[PDB]
Amino acid sequence: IASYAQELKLALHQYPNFPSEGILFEDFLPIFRNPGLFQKLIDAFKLHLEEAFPEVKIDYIVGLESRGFLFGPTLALALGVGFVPVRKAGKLPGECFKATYLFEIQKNAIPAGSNVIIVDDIIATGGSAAAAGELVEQLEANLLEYNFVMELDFLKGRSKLNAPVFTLL
Amino acid sequence: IASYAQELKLALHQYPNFPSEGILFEDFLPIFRNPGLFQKLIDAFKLHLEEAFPEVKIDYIVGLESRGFLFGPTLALALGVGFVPVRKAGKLPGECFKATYEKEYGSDLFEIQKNAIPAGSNVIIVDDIIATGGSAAAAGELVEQLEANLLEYNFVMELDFLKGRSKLNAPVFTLL
Ligand SMILES: O=P(O)(O)OC[C@H]1N[C@H](COP(=O)(O)O)[C@@H](O)[C@H]1O
Ligand SMILES: O=P(O)(O)OC[C@H]1N[C@H](COP(=O)(O)O)[C@@H](O)[C@H]1O
Ligand SMILES: Nc1ncnc2[nH]cnc12
Repeated sequence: IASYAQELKLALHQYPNFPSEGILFEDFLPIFRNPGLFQKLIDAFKLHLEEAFPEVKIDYIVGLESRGFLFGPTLALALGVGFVPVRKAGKLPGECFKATYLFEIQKNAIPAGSNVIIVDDIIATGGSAAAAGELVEQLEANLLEYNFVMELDFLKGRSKLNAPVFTLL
Repeated sequence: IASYAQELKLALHQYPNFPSEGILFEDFLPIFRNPGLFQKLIDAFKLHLEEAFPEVKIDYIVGLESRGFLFGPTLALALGVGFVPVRKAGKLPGECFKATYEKEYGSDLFEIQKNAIPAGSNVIIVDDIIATGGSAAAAGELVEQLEANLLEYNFVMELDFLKGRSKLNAPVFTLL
C-alpha cells in the first residue's frame, strides 16, 4: 500500500489555476494511461479492503459520477462484486432515490441489508460523498467505508460524513 | 461472442419515455451489478478485438464521458493498454484539443488532453450507445487532432434507425 502510493503520487500531474485562479488541481488521469500504474491503484484499494474488512463480504462498490467511474467498476470486478453508479439528477432511468448537496441512485439496484463501499477520486467539501451516503441509507444498505484516491485536508470534507474514510494518497 | 451477447441482451432493462416522450431508453447498468455479466461484457470486447486486430498493437482505449467510463478503463486494463478519457468542455486540466457536436437545442463540446496520446498511436474509441453519432464523431475529430490512428469504434448498443454510423469515418463494431 505504501510503496504503491509513492509511485502513484509521482504519476499525479499538478495544474495551477484550474478550474479557476488560485486552485491547485491534482490530475490522476496519467495513472490510467499506464496499465502498470492502473493495476497498482486497483491492487492498493483491494489490499486496503482485505485489511480493513477481512471477514465482511462487500456486496457492491458505489461510484460517484464522473471520475469515480474511472476506477470503481474496475475495483468491483477485481473484488468479484457488483458496481452501482450514483449519478447527477435526471441521468438515471426508472424509479430513483434523490439526495441534495442533486444526486440519484436506482431503487432496484441494491437490496436492503447490502454492505457497500462508496468510491470517488477526491473529497473536497464532502458534499457529494455525503449525498451518496444519504442515497445508500434510503436503500436501507450498510455503508462500510468511503474510499478516495486523494483528500484536501484543509477543506475538512470528512466532517460532513458519518461513516469511516480511507484516502490512498 | 454470440452466446455472451444473448445473456447480456437479456440483462438490459427497457424504460419507455425516458428522458422524454417517445424515446425508448436501453439501460445497460444491470450488467455492472453482476460481476459474472460484467466479465462477459469485457471478455466479449476483448475477443472481438483479438479477432479484428490479431497483429496490430492497440496503444489506447479512448472512452467517452460518462457511460464509456463504466467499461472502457476495465477493457483497457484487461488488454494491457492505456486508457484516456474524452470529456465534456472545461473538465480536463492543461492544454486540450476541442471538437464541437450538435444536440437537440444546442451545440456542446468535447475535449482531450494534448499530452495523453502520442502521434502515431493506434486507438479504439468506446462508448455505451451510438444514437445520432454526434458524440462519437466529435471523439474521432479529437483523435485526428492528436495525429493518432482510429482503428475502430466499439459500442455496446446501436440505434439502427438513427443511422449514427453514417457520421463516422472509421469502422464500427456493436456488441449487441
Ligand atoms: O466535475 P464535477 O462538477 O462533477 O465535480 C467532480 C468533483 N466533485 C467531487 C468532490 O467535491 P466535493 O463534493 O466538494 O467533495 C468529486 O465527485 C469530484 O470528482
Ligand atoms: O450524457 P449525455 O446527455 O450527453 O448523453 C449520453 C448518451 N448519448 C450518447 C449517444 O448519443 P449520440 O451522440 O446522439 O450518438 C452516448 O454517449 C450516451 O451515453
Ligand atoms: N435510446 C437511448 N437509450 C440510451 N441512451 C441513449 N442515447 C441516445 N439515445 C439513447
